[PDB]
Parts: sequence; C-alpha cells; structure tokens
Amino acid sequence: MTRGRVIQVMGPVVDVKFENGHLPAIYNALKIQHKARNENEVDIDLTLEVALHLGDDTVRTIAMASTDGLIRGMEVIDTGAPISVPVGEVTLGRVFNVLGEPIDLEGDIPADARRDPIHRPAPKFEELATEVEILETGIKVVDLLAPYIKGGKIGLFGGAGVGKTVLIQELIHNIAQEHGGISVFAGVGERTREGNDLYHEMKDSGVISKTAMVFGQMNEPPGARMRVALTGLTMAEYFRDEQGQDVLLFIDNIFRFTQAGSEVSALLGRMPSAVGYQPTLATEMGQLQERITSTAKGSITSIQAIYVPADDYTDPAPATTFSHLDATTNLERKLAEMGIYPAVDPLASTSRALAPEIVGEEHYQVARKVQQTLQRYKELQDIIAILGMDELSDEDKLVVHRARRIQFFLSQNFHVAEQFTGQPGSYVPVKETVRGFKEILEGKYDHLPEDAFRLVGRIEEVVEKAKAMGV
Amino acid sequence: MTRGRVIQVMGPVVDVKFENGHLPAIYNALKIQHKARNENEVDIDLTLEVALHLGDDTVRTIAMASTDGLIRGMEVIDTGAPISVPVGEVTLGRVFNVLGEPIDLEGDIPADARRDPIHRPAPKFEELATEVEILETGIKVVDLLAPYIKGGKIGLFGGAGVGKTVLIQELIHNIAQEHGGISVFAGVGERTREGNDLYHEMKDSGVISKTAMVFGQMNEPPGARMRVALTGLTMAEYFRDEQGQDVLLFIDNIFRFTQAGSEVSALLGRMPSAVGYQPTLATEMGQLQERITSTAKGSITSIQAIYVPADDYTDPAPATTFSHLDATTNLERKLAEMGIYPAVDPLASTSRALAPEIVGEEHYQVARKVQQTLQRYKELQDIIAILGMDELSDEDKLVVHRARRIQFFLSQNFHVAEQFTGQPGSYVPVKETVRGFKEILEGKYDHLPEDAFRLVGRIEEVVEKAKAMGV
Amino acid sequence: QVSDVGTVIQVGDGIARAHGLDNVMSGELVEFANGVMGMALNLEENNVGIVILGPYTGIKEGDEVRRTGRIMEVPVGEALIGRVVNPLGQPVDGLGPVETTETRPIESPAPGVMDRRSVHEPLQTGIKAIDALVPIGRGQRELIIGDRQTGKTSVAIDTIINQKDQNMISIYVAIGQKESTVRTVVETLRKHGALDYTIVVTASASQPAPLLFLAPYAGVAMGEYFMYKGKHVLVVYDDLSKQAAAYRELSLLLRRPPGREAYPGDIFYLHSRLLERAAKLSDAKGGGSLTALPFVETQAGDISAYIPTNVISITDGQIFLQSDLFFSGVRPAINAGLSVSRVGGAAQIKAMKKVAGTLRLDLAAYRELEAFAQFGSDLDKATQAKLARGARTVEVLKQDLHQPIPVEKQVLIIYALTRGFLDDIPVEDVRRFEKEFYLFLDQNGQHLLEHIRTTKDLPNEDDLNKAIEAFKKTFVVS
Ligand SMILES: Nc1ncnc2c1ncn2[C@@H]1O[C@H](COP(=O)(O)OP(=O)(O)OP(=O)(O)O)[C@@H](O)[C@H]1O
Ligand SMILES: Nc1ncnc2c1ncn2[C@@H]1O[C@H](COP(=O)(O)OP(=O)(O)OP(=O)(O)O)[C@@H](O)[C@H]1O
Ligand SMILES: Nc1ncnc2c1ncn2[C@@H]1O[C@H](COP(=O)(O)OP(=O)(O)O)[C@@H](O)[C@H]1O
Ligand SMILES: [Mg+2]
Ligand SMILES: [Mg+2]
Ligand SMILES: [Mg+2]
Repeated sequence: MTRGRVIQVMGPVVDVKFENGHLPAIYNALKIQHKARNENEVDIDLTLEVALHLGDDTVRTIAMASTDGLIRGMEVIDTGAPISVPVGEVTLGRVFNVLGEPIDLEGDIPADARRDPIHRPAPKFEELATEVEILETGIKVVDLLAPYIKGGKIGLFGGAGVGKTVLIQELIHNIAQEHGGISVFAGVGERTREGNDLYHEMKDSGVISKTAMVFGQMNEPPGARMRVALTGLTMAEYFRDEQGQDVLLFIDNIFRFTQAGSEVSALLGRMPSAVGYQPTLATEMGQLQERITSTAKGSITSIQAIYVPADDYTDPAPATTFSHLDATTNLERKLAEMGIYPAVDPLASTSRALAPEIVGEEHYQVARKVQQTLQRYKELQDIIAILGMDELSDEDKLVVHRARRIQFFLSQNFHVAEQFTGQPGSYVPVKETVRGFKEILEGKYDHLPEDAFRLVGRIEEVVEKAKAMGV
Repeated sequence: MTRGRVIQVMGPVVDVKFENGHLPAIYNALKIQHKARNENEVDIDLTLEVALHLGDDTVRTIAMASTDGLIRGMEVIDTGAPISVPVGEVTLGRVFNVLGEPIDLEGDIPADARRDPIHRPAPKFEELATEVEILETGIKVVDLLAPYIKGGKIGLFGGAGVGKTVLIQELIHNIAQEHGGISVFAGVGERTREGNDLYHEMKDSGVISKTAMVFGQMNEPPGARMRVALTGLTMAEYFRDEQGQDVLLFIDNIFRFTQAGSEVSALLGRMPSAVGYQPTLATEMGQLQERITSTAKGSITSIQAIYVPADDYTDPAPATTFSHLDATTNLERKLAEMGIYPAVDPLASTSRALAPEIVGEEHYQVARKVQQTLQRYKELQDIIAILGMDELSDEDKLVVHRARRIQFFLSQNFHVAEQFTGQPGSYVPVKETVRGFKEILEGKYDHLPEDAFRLVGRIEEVVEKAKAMGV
Repeated sequence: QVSDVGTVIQVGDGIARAHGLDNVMSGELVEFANGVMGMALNLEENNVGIVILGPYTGIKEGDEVRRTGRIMEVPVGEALIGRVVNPLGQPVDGLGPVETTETRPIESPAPGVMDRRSVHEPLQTGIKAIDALVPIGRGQRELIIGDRQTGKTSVAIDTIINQKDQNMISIYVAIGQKESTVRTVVETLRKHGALDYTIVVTASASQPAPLLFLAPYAGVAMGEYFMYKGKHVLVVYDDLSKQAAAYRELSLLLRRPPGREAYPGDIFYLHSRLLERAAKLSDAKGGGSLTALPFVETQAGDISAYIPTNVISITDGQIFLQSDLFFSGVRPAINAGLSVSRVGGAAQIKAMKKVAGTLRLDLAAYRELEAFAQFGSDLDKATQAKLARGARTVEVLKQDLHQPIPVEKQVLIIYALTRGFLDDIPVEDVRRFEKEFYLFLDQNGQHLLEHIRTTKDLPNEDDLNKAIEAFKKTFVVS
C-alpha cells in the first residue's frame, strides 16, 4: 500500500507528498475520495494527473475538476496508471466526459470493459500512408480552390465569430451521414449550448448510432480542457488500429488545449515564453498532433477548428499549428463583415491536393485563373479608393467587373444556416462549380447584376434569381 | 512603550520596528525628532505614514519629506492617529502644505483648534443627491457641446503645453469671482511659480478672503504629492458637511497623485502592473474620487485638470479616471497648433447634461447637427490631404465650407489670455452661442471669409471684423 | 464553544497572510477579530492567503482569524426584490434588513449538456434594431460592446423596463461605477416602475478589489436561485472589464506571476466560468432560464483587443456600438456588419422571422455597396434600387431614447419596408411615415394587431396591403 497526502493547494494545481521510494510515475492518475468528518467539511471525489517530480518525495499535479473543498492533509490514492477510458463498440452512441464516464444518463459502462491508457507514443515513420485522394464536400470554394484529402488533416482557421462552427456543422451534415465508417466528435473548450444542439441534431438524424462524443467545454477546469482531446483521440485510435475502420474525427476547437496549458504553466513554475505561452508549446502540440494520422492498418480523416486570437495569424499557436496540416481554410471577418459566407479567404487557403495530376488540368487552370483575377483585384482597390473607377484602363475595368462577380459567386447557402439566411441550403458538385466558374471567367454572365450571385449554389440559380429580380 | 526603531531606509520608504503588541494601525502618522549627537550627524524632523504590516513587528512607511540623514536605530514616535489638518473658519485666506502647516508667514494656527483625520470612508449610498443643473461658464464650446453640471465632477484632459492651466484660470475668473460660497484650490505636482502667481492674483482681486489653498508642487517628495489632495479634500468636506455650504474645488493636476503612487509602489515591494503602474491604481483613485461628491447636506462641484502622458489617451492613468467624471473636455495638440484655442476636441468631449429635457430642444438639435457636420468633415480628411477639395462632390464641398467656419467659430478670446496678446476677452451667453451656431448652420454667413470667425465671441463680432478687414 | 484559530502575519492592500488554520478549506469564509470577513484562496505549506472583503484598516498583525466551516455563500430569496445590496447581501439603501432564509454557493457547476434545451422563445427589448437584426432569446448570452458614451447602459435599462408585463425577474449588477451613477439608475428604474421586480447589486469604485471580483458571481447565484424554481431571470453585468482589472490587481498582490498585459493566466477562465451558468433548462429540470447581458468597454473602438476578444469568444453574439455612427445621426448606432446573433431566427416570432429573415445580410451588403459606389460615377438601375432600399432601411431602424415599440408594430413597419411600400417616400420623410402609420394602426388596424398578438403570425397579405394603401392615400409627402 502507498498513500500520499495533500500539502499545498494553489487553484487548479495540487501538491502531494508520498512515502520515500513510492512516488507515482508522470501522467499517473490519483484519486481523492473523502467523506466529511463533520459539519465543517464537504465530500470530495476528485482526480489528479501527475505533472512534475518536485523532489523531496513531492509531486505536483493538475486537477481534473474544481479544487474547492480541499483540506491540507487529505489522503491520496495512487491508481498506478494514467487515465483509462473504455473503447470499442460500447462507446458508439454514447456521450462521455474527460474521464471516460458516460454523461448521457443511459447507464454505466460495465466495470470489466476494456480500457486503454490516454497517453501513448506516435506512430513511426515506417507505418505511415501518403496517398492523396479527393474528399468532395459540396462546398464551392473548398472544392475549387483548396480540396480536402481523404485520410488527411484539415484545419479551419478564423477569429471569433467568423463561421468555424457553422462550417464544421455543414461538413458533418454533408459527409458523416454517408461515410460508412465511424465518426468521433470531441468538444474542447466550447459552448455547452452548441454541444447540446449538435447532440440533438445527430440524435434526430440518426447518425448518433455511429458516433462517439466527448465534451470538455468552457466551464471545465484546465486539466479537463487539456485532456478531453486525448480521450477522444484514443477512442478513435482504437477503431483505426483494432478494426481497420475509416474514421472521421471532428475536434471542436483545438486552440483550447494550448490555452489550458498556458493557463497552468506559471503555477507549474515555468518561465514565460514570447507571447505569454508556455515554453513547451511546440512540443506539447506535436505530441498530440502526431498521433492523429493515417497508418497502414487504417485511415483517420480529421477536421479541426483552430481559433486565431485577436485575428492575428502570426500568433504563436496558429503559426505552430500550420505545419501540421495538409489542407487549410482561412476565414476573414473582412469578408464576414461584407455579408459573404462562409467567408473563406480565396488566396490564403491552401491544399496539397491542388495539382494538375490530382484534380485535372481544366480544374487546375480554372482555379489558378480565379486566384490570379482576385489577386489583381486586390491591388486595384487602393488606387480605386483614391482616383475613382473612371481612371482605370478598360482591362482593369473588366478585371473589377469579373472579380466582383467571382467573389460573390464563391458564397453559398448552407443547410445548417436556415436560422440565419431564411432559405434552405444547397449542395454543389465539383464538376458543376468548375463549369460555372469557367463560364464566369469567359464572360457568359457579364450582363447579370452582381447582387444575383450572392448565396445561390449552382450557376442556373443565378439566372433564376436575376429573372426574379426582373432582368 | 509605543517607541519604534528605524530598520531600513530605501529612498522615500522607511521600515520601523516596534515592540510586540504595539504596532501602529495602517495610515497612522509617525514622528522622528532627532538632535545631532555629534558633528557626523544632522538634525531631523520627519513625518511618516504607515502603509503595510510586514510581520515580525515591522511596519513599512512612506515619508512626507526627504529621508537624507536618517540612521538605523533612530527612535520613532507613534501619534496614534492619521495626519490631522485644521478645518473651519481659520483656513479661509490661508495657504497650507500637506501636513496642515501654514506657509503664508501669517502666523501659526493655535494648537487647540479643531482638526480632522485625512483618511475617512466615502459617503453612503442613501446620502447622495442626483439632481442635475447646468453651470454656465461663458465659454462657447463648453456651453454648447458639453455643458458643465452644478455639483458634479468635471475633468480637463490634455498633453504637455496644450492649455489646461489657462482653461482652469479662465474658469476661476468666470465662476469663482461671484460664486458666493467657499472655494478650495489644491496644487498637486505643478509649478511653484504658478502657485505664487495664483496667490497674488487672488489677493489682488479680493477672492482670497473666501478661499483656502494647499500646495504639493513638483519639488516635493512622492509622499507629499500623494497626500496633498487628500488634505485639500478634508478641508473642503468640513464646509460641505458642518455648514451646508456650496464648495468649488479646483485640483491643479490629479495625474500627479497617481504618478507619485507609482513612484512609491516599486519600493514597497509590489509587482508592477501593465505599464509599470502600481497594481492598486484603480482602488486608490476610487477612494480619492468617491469622497468628492454632493450630498443632501451640501454640494461640492470640482474641476480637475488631468495630464495625459505623451498624448496617449489609452494610458492607464487617464483611462481609469474617465468613469469618475460627469463631464469631460479633451484638448488636442493638433487643434492647439492650428491656432484654435481653447483647443477643445468637439467630438471626444461629452457630458451627461446634453439631453433635450435639460438644455432644451433647439439647443439639443443645434448641438447634434454641429457634431454631425464635424463628423462628416473628419471623414474626408484623407482625401483633402492627398488631392484637396477639387474632386469632392457638391454636397461635400458645402460640408467643408460650413465645417471650417464652425470649427473656427468654436474658438474664443479669453480674459486670461490678454497677457499673451493685447486682445481683451469676452463672455458669451449660451443663448447667444446657440443662436450664432444656428445662423451659421442655416448658411447666413457663407460669404464671409473663414479667417473672420477666429477668436471673436459673439456672432456680431464676426461681421464687424469681416467689415474691418477686406470684404 | 470551540473553533480552529489562526494568526495574522501580513496585512496590506486588502491581502492578509495567516499562520495556522490547519483544517481550513479551500474557498472557505473566515472572519477576523473585528468582524470583517475574508475568503481563503491560497493554501500554502505553512501559511494561508486571504482576501479581505471589507475595510482592512482595523486589521493588524497578530490578530485572530477564525474558521466558519462554510464555503463562500450569499443570501438568496424573494426578499431581495426591490432592494439595493452589496455582493455579500448587506443592504445599502437604508430600508431595513433583508429577511432571506436561504443561501447558495458563490461557485457552483453550470448545467450540463443533457440538462439544457435549445433557445426557442424571444426576449423582447422593444428596440427595432435589436429585435430585427440581432434577436435575443431566453437563455442566450448577448454581449454589449463599445466605447464610452455610446448607449450601452441605455440599451440595458430599456430592456429591463420593457419586461414589465412579461413576468421576468431582472438583476442589475454594477461593478466599479460611481455610487451617484448607481443611484441615478435606481431612480430611473423606480420612475419607470421596474423596481418592483428588480434586484440591484452594487460594488462601487471605493470598495476593495475582492468585492468587485465577487459581485457578478453573487448576482448569478441570486439569479440561479430563481432559475431552478422554474422562473425566468435577466442579469446585466455593467462592466466585465472592471472585474478583469480587479482580478488582475488581486493576482498581482498575491504574488502570482503575470501574463499578457500583466493579466493572470486564467483571465479567460474567470469570465467563461461566470457566463457558462446562464442557460435554458430542459423540461425535466423545470424549464427555467437565465439570460445574461455582459458589458465590455473598448478603447478607441478596437474590437480586436485581448479582453474584448476573450469575451466575444464566449457569448452567443455581440452588439457593437460605434462613435462614428453615433455622431452621424444613426442611433442606437448598431454596426450591422460587426454585430451578430448566434441564436437568430429561433429567438423570433414567426411573423418577425417572415418579414426580417435576411435583414442583417441586406444591411451588410448595402454598407459594402455604399462604400464601393462612392468611387464610381455612373451606377446602373440595380445598384440604384439597392442603395435606395438600404438608405430607407437605415432610416427605418432609427429610434429615440426611452421609446419602446411593440413587436406587432415592429413587424408591420418591417413588412411595409421590405415589400416596397416605402419606395416612393423620400428618405427624410420615413420617420414621420412610421409615426403616422403607428397612429393609423391604433385607429383603424386593431384587428391586424390583435391577430399578430394572438397568433404570432402575419395576417392575410391582402387585407394588410389594403390597410397600407389606405394609409398611403392619407399620408402627404413633404
Ligand atoms: N486660450 C489660449 N489662448 C492663447 N494662448 C493659449 C491659450 N491656451 C494656451 N495657450 C498657450 O499655450 C501655453 C501653454 O498653456 P498652459 O500653461 O495652460 O498649458 P498646460 O496644458 O497647463 O501645460 P503643462 O503640462 O506645462 O502644465 C500658454 O503659455 C500659451 O502660450
Ligand atoms: N438612442 C439614443 N438616442 C439619443 N441619445 C442616446 C441614445 N442612446 C444613448 N444616448 C445618450 O448617449 C449618452 C451615452 O449613453 P450611455 O451613458 O447609456 O452610454 P455608455 O456606453 O453606457 O456610457 P459610459 O461609458 O459613460 O458608462 C447619454 O447622454 C445618453 O442619453
Ligand atoms: N454560412 C453562413 N451563413 C449565414 N451566417 C453565418 C454563416 N456562417 C457563420 N454565420 C454567422 O456567424 C455567426 C458566428 O459563427 P460561428 O459558427 O459562431 O463561428 P465561430 O465558431 O468562429 O464563432 C453565426 O451566428 C452566424 O450568424
Ligand atoms: Mg465556434
Ligand atoms: Mg499646467
Ligand atoms: Mg455605461
């Protein structure tokens, strides 16, 4: 038997002293289970994760829940292993917290079910997969300018209130209902209201029978917010490895993991880094990101939403995250303010799949021509705002005329955005969007008013909208 | 016995050790009186104020004068009470320092006179009075766009050399000379020459018989610069409460109070805040400002000049004082350099009294329309800066034509400024101000040159000086 | 009579260090010898760090500190309605004691994923711009953000007043304001009759920093008391930036290392923990709701600052007020491009949804087109029509202070605007058009108003068109 005792409580960080030669290993889970001795105490059931060996038989830990109620001298139990969560068919259709305990009040998991440790090393260089295959989403801008890759890593960047969650929900709607494999959703430091809405939508649509959900939302302490992602990841890794299934992994906001680490860094006692982050930012990000990958045994295609603090794309967290992704979508409130949704930046967004030998020569040429036109339009705005439109050459006037229509046609009405747009959404095949943009570039629709191109879908809908407007 | 001993001397901060069970309370005053025992010592007469309890019977204090000559082991006397300054009829016509000692060479105050502690809690919620009444000042921009409130708090913001002191002197000349109540002037961290000039001016004009003055000018140590404003406020509170008088309170520069606090805070051992300021910046400012208020017994109206360091209005010290003011006038170096005085920013300055039910419907309409034209003029400044007025539309040309004349007519010649230039000052009633600005807005004087609107006063003087020049 | 005891080691700036108190509990209330209360925050190896909730002048080194055995708590009950209290529940209005017989923890868990229900019922503020562009529902958290002197307090006061007949408890929490300003707000509420269902929690600028830090939690606990009984609660935090400053001050005084802009590491967790406790409960939990209106004051309109972005990332939408709009004549000066509601549509009456589903997107497009057309010289017919419609919409959305408008009249004027009945009216005349139209509805369109009010849906479009055309014939263009 080996028991510790609490010696110091500083917010979410707790120090425990053990007997000599019986220290728990790093990342081991500790349990505090205290029954109130009298009316001046409260009952406690708390879980801790070991972080540092302070020396002198002392360990510094991070709590998975609120530390209010703790008293110095409380007994601590060492479980001898990291946090372990159930895996397998049992997890499908259920909703879990960070510790692997179901929260949907459908019943407890049997105590003899298999449980896997939260921490493991990343797959090796030998066992990776590098094939590139297009994943069609039905979204015009994504399918044209930055295609997604099956089994790859997709990141959605954006500041506060630009459309990351709406884009995630639209992707779930378009992809997960016919994927044919397994889907896992991880909520990391987001709104409980959004989590409840997504759960009820999935339950109504029937996808819930094929999905496992884990939630670590904003109200939770930093330890939970920084381990919920690993819980979801190990649940997905079981299906990748033991069954060879294709897995869809949606992460609600991966920036909160870094944010929680930075919240606890100073209390752990580490010197601050450049923008107030922890020194180990890159290493902590890599140890998590490198596990989310496809292997020979199975493929995981993952879509992650990444918050950009204060709209600054040079911030260390998004700047470090950029190197871990195969395809990238950049959202700008400059476009969001103008009424264009999903507000994707057509130039900053990149994808490894945009090559002539992957998407086709015609698709490649159309995409590059669209980007060239938009880039040219960007430069003209500075001189337009000063000297007016009349002083432009006829070529520049035509460039502006077509660029405005292209930028409006990159908008789309989503199914999950009826509450915001008042109209049902649309699904656009990639062949259709390529042909429509080719026709716009060729000038087939120069006579159409530019407002007819907003939030429509296929190119024929522009004609119908303009006819309704009386053109 | 209640005898202490000096332990550490670090500039204006002194550590004193007492016997167990005899520590002085926080804010108590301590006296050091030492006679030179030999030729390697100096005589000392110093006053200290308790700030912290360090433990081990040690107290950390702030000195009210220079600490040169202090030696470890000197005896310290505990007075058992905070700093106490004389109050009542005896203070009228006198000049005091931070300790309540007269400095006008008119004789010492008898030792049996009533004197009150410097530190006290603020008035209760139920004691306050909230009625709003306009205070006419005779200054066009103040009376039109940001009326001053009788019994309220008024702040004047500005950088170095913009006009805060001149505006204070003009307000004193226009209001205090006929106020009929009691006036108190507090000089905090300003020029000694200015205090001498103000004293002689008041003595010559006879206002000295009903005013009291306290000086804490720039040459003083930070402790005196911190407590001089509280001394003045303590003198004013007596007249507010015990006699039910109406009190004018002029504070020469309230920024120096927080600046001295920040100078002291480093040596007290506190961790620095955002821009090197003290962590307790907001609480100290709140505790000073909440005492300056009108109650049922009497009313105190205060006019405070606030220095803006490096012309940065986002600096924490100017930023935190905004919430304590009922009316603000913001001075701008850009306006001051263009010859516009008092150089009040017409859009940034605000007042609670600008409402149709307080100032009147036509007053409100005229003020709002003036502000609208000035905003529209401000929006065009880049276009005029690059390429002038030639490419503006006809509406914008008329906007500029009206706005330049309005901006110039907001200037005025002050009575006090007659020493800089031979032009005598003017007093403009608010009815005249409203009528003149309404006439300008209606387009009556579009044919007059814009230079005829500078520094005149009433609208008829514009016509007179336009006639005097070429027209 | 026995109690665990400690002794004071350090006193200053509202922070105390205590020796002893071996069995003290993290977050527990403690009381000093002279009767001032405190809360234990740091449980170190040999000393306890305490924040003092009151005047620390009378506390000296060597004094006695006593345990209470209670986690930080505030009184709750119906007896607080119509009263002005401090964060500890002590009355400050001078109207006698408060007879509460129950208390709630100041730190409590937020309702979980399974405990909630989607927001589906509107909270009418009486302001056309808010009720049309950025709808607010019961259980939502909407941020009101802008520079000083832009109308943030006016919006909240109007919203509280408009809840008079809608059976809702309001709680107004003032952090770091002048007591005179708080008294002015209280008198305005009393004059308009809203004090019969409102609790006012105040923590002025002269109070110690821990009270400013604790005030919103006390307010939200008082709200939760009614929430879990099935009631509906409205809570207003008049400035979250001021508790951010107070918490920074406390953290620096407690020797906690700083982060960005000297703020502590968990400055985001503070506000997220506070605001996650507002929710719409499910039917199994009683169906009660609490809805919050946090305030943030920006500097020079910089919406992309640290604290503003932290708060924006938490709430379900924001209303951004701009000084340039304020002075250009448009009030309450809501920037349609930068404002958004994350619950929109679901928090609206059916008629309002029908008439204004796309209004915010239309305004954003109009602003873009107005900016663009300033450079050109020969606009075409479509761009002329869009600009005219946008200008008319902007003029319709204007409103005066303390002038509530019923939703059944809001929907009718929005219908008239969006169906083109205002196209022949000059821009300068549409406000008088709206006024005379409301009078005409009061005189001759009572059946339409009653139908909307009872059904939550528009009448048949033929009769409503006939009424509009009759008013058009009556109206004279000046
Ligand atoms: N109304 C005015 N008319 C003419 N000149 C003025 C006026 N106001 C200010 N000035 C000029 O500006 C100078 C600075 O004025 P003032 O002493 O009031 O500045 P300040 O803001 O108080 O400066 P400081 O920070 O040095 O105290 C004056 O000496 C004078 O030359
Ligand atoms: N819709 C409106 N129409 C006219 N005046 C308005 C309107 N809304 C607000 N005001 C006025 O604008 C001023 C500022 O309003 P308010 O005090 O509510 O703003 P605030 O942002 O809360 O201010 P503060 O930063 O001073 O706390 C007040 O004088 C108020 O009467
Ligand atoms: N495709 C879209 N169509 C219409 N509105 C949208 C769309 N995407 C985003 N929005 C608007 O943006 C707001 C915030 O988007 P959200 O999903 O919260 O993004 P984030 O997660 O980055 O805050 C939503 O309330 C919605 O009104
Ligand atoms: Mg989101
Ligand atoms: Mg000066
Ligand atoms: Mg306000």
